[PDB]
Amino acid sequence: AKDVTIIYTNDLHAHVEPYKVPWIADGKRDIGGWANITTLVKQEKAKNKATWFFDAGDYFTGPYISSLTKGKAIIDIMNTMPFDAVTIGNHEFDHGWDNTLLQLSQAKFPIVQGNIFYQNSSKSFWDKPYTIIEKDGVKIGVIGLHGVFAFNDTVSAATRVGIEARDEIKWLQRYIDELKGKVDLTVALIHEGVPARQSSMDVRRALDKDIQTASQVKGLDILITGHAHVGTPEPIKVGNTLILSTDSGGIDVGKLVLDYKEKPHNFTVKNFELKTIYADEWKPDQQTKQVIDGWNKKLDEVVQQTVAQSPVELKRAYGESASLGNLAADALLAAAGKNTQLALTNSGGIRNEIPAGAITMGGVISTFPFPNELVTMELTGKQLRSLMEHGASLSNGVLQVSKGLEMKYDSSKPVGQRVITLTLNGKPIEDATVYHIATQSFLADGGDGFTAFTEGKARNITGGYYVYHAVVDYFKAGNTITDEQLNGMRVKDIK
Ligand SMILES: Nc1ccn([C@@H]2O[C@H](CO)[C@@H](O)[C@H]2O)c(=O)n1
Ligand SMILES: [Cl-]
Ligand SMILES: [Fe+3]
Ligand SMILES: [Mn+2]
Repeated sequence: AKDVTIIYTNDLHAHVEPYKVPWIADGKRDIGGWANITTLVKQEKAKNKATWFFDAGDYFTGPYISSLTKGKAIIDIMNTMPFDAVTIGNHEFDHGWDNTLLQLSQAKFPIVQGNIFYQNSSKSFWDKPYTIIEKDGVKIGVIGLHGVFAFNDTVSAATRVGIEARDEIKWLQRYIDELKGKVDLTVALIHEGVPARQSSMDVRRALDKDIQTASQVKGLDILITGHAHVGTPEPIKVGNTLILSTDSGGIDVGKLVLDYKEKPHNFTVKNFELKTIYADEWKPDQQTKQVIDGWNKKLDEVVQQTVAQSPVELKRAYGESASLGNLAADALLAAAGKNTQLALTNSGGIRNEIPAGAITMGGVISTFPFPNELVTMELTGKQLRSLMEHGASLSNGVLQVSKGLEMKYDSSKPVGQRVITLTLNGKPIEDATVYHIATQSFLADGGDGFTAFTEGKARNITGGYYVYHAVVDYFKAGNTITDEQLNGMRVKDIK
């Protein structure tokens, strides 16, 4: 018998330094930090030779250190961490697939990705579908895959032109088959399912896709999943497969210890822990911290600039309005100008709280990190209601809306029949009426399954002018945070 230890993360989302989470110790205790995670993994690797560290994608995008470097800083920091293999998540595409190739080429650790291809081609996007990593005489085959639904749902259209993910189940079984007689254990790092709830609290999230995947293939030992940000405090067992995940952002790190007795694909679980990382319990790895610090110094000049103030922490919600959604929608509306009647933006695009006090450029970027450009268009009331119904389905959260738009839905009704009321400036939205709206390019191209945006007429896109520019400009124009932004339930579940 040999201890075989697998440590894993997913959806780290550029949370390179320790930070507060409103629902952990009431936002009063720092969690995570990648230098802390480095210390954890280094200590485990020092204790047992047969120890692997894996990540299931979405290390890009969150705190400004990612967006402002197009993920370059993130690869540099990860190069100081002892990863044995990672896969590619949707967020690694956020600055375009050419940037994906460029940045990830700089990784000093293996990256596996076996089901993204050039459209109308058999050519693979990445060059390595799986790899074998041997430690202390034990060989682990590691496969990387992205779910097709998740890829189409969450990769911005503008960043995936000419590439696509293909049937993840077909490829998973193929790679399991190719590895079967070559390895002791087969692990898949799969980025798939429903996107994470983005909330300061609020919409049920689970790992149903991953259970389905495990039930559909034969011979997979371990399935480490990312995308949903739903941790597995105990492994989910499906046949002989164990499904593992974390709560994202380095809030916790999973550790699985197996008893392996030299019979390939046969093992028992010795111990499992999904451990919450409290910064005050860890010594940060000095090399990782040094690389983070160097990047912060480079970016400081730009990010430190004060752009606004708030009397209270600004929050987000996935199933209803919250202050950051109200603000962003009002900012898009202001930027579009007086011919525009309303603005809509997505809850999943709002990635962090903004603290009370002086608001800085860095804070705004961390909350609104995406290169999603301002778009104006004309939609009918029927098209608007369709978008509202898609929001109310909660598959991708509700749309956040500008002042004057009010929507009430009831989540206990069937999907597609949940909207109860929908008014603009007190008047019901009407099917045939044309409305002048503002949004951004992720939604305009049908992101998050909001298909009706693609039917908009009289479309105008402002190149290079992103949500965070709109927010900064809202304050530059002399607007402030209002009480109705802080407290207005413009979108509400009345269940
Ligand atoms: N360019 C982009 C790319 C992604 N997203 C948001 O990120 C969510 C997935 O984490 C997606 O569900 C979506 O809400 C975004 O707002 N803009
Ligand atoms: Cl999927
Ligand atoms: Fe994802
Ligand atoms: Mn993610």
